[PDB]
Amino acid sequence: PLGSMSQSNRELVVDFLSYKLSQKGYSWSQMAAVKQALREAGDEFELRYRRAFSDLTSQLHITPGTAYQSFEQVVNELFRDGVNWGRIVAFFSFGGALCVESVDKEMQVLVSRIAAWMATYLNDHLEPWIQENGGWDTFVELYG
Amino acid sequence: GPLGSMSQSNRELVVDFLSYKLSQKGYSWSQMAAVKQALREAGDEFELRYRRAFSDLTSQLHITPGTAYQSFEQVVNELFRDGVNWGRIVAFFSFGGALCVESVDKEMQVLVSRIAAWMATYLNDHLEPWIQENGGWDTFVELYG
Ligand SMILES: O=C(Nc1nc2ccccc2s1)c1cccc2c1CN(c1nc(C(=O)O)c(CCCOc3ccc(-n4ncc5cncnc54)cc3)s1)CC2
Ligand SMILES: O=C(Nc1nc2ccccc2s1)c1cccc2c1CN(c1nc(C(=O)O)c(CCCOc3ccc(-n4ncc5cncnc54)cc3)s1)CC2
Repeated sequence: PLGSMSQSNRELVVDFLSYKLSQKGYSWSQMAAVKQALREAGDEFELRYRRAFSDLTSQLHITPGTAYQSFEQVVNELFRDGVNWGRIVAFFSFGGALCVESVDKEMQVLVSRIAAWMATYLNDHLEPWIQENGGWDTFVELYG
Repeated sequence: GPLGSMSQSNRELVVDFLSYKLSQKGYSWSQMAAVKQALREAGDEFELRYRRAFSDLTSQLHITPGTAYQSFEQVVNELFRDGVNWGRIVAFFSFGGALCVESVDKEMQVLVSRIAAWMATYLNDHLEPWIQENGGWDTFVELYG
């Protein structure tokens, strides 16, 4: 495709510059700052806290037959006692784990399905809370 | 804002987060996944051990809000005056990174977007032909990854 080099060079430059900015405590953009805080929070969640909780991947046991309804019910369990930032981090980590598991099990088509599930769940179930509780900028202040 | 206004941002978070988690397990959301990581690591190594040996290109550019691509190109050409190799391309990226940091330091944050565009332009005009004849970025990854 004619515009394929534009997209990949942009991607490369922005990634490198965003990385160098972050190393000095700066951000390419406010969205870059949220992405970075969420990446790091996911890492911290996985390193220290995932172990404490019921394994959501065991509750979903994802297969090529799994639809959003099943994902939603399992994620509803995560937020059964309410939403907070930590549980939102767990939600992202869960989606990440599902994608890795899928590729591991040679079900790569599920990665696109899972991404679509996450966006829909964010939209339908989490955006009201995120907005009511100070938005992603507040997450960055707390978890960055 | 009205419900629905956060959709695009939240979608970006999903794509970024999943790409990150996949990359940690050696999988690639994007085709550029290996290249990005290799370039990050190379930039770090250049800055830690090799930058010190060379003429400071940020001093040669002394970037201001009035700086235009021409001045940037003149300074980067100095880097490649004696030819292109991968190490000097890493130095080019490191130089762009340092310019962005300096711009933010000096409250000229507007230059960051400008620098990114300059780097794309320089890459396209001067380096991309060399990169393609020297095995492409895939070859960079095997050499510097
Ligand atoms: O999570 C669950 N199950 C998972 N199964 C998998 C499987 C695969 C992958 C992921 C998961 S998650 C689960 C399942 C069923 C029910 C419930 C859960 C999770 N609940 C949780 N409550 C809380 C809570 O504080 O109230 C959770 C958050 C724990 C704390 O976190 C973090 C803490 C700190 C950070 N930080 N970083 C950077 C940083 C900087 N400063 C300060 N804190 C920081 C990040 C995460 S989480 C309760 C309900
Ligand atoms: O660079 C210059 N000036 C800078 N000023 C700033 C200011 C701010 C920020 C950045 C810079 S850079 C400069 C200025 C004027 C003229 C010239 C230069 C730079 N020249 C250079 N020649 C060479 C060369 O080997 O031939 C350069 C590369 C040096 C070595 O590298 C690396 C070496 C190793 C790695 N690696 N990692 C990981 C890794 C894994 N495997 C193998 N190598 C690896 C990365 C970079 S670089 C010569 C001309």
